[PDB]
Amino acid sequence: DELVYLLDGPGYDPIHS
Amino acid sequence: GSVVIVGRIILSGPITAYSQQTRGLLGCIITSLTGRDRNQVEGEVQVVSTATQSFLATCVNGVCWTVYHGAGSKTLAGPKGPITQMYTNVDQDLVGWQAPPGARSLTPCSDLYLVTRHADVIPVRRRGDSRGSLLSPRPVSYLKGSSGGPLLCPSGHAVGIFRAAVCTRGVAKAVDFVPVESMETTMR
Ligand SMILES: [Cl-]
Ligand SMILES: [Cl-]
Repeated sequence: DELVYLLDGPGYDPIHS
Repeated sequence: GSVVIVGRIILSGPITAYSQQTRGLLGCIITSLTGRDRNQVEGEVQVVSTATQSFLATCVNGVCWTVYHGAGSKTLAGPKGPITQMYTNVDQDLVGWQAPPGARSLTPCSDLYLVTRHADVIPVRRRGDSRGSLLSPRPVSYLKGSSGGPLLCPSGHAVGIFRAAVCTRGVAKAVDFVPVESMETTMR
């Protein structure tokens, strides 16, 4: 198993590539 | 830089929620540097961001609570300038600021409901003090950005704030949270 933290990139809707 | 409110989740029979954006990327960066946030606040759950990361904050008894691994020691941008953390409990992964005026506080509380960043309400089964299992497993990507989100009881009272997911092969099975009790232990 794996213990994951759930932060996203900055801003309301974070940008991904 | 400060933590900045960039949106909110407004909660409702059964528990419903919807999200509303309030700030854009640039205003987020600038407000982070000034600590001055003049926007009206609403709802029980704030979408928050620094310049590098975003996550959730939950208002419970006039305190806006979130995860230490998201907020660290930072101020919250406010109408009179940056707001110092009222509580900073590193071992519990918990911090709190005095709730901004317009925020709607939840009150403290075994089928629970997790409110995610996208304002979905998902059923959780409490499995001890600080762990719950997902009754319907979902990809962990579905929970991205939800740290600091609320776990609710069926009447919509607060049971804790969401901290981490336990995962197997990209599928979230269990949630790890900070109990509302630990907020009370912290508060004294
Ligand atoms: Cl700063
Ligand atoms: Cl803005």
